[PDB]
Amino acid sequence: EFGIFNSLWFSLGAFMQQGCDISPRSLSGRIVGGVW
Amino acid sequence: WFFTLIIISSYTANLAAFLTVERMSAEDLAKQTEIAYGTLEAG
Repeated sequence: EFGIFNSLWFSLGAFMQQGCDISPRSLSGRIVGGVW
Repeated sequence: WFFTLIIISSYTANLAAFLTVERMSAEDLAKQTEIAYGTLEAG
């Protein structure tokens, strides 16, 4: 579900402390989410 | 979301300045005019 349009939405949502409708499940995705 | 992020930060920042500021003569009476000063008559 982490397509290019969804990934931009999650990254924007995370930066503004509003959360998102999806979260990463793989280790690689969670490492990116952690540092972002 | 961007409007919310700036406004909430502004409220917290201005409140911090508001709380910080309050935490921190005859010439003076003559220079100003907001306070009226008088004497006793025939004294």
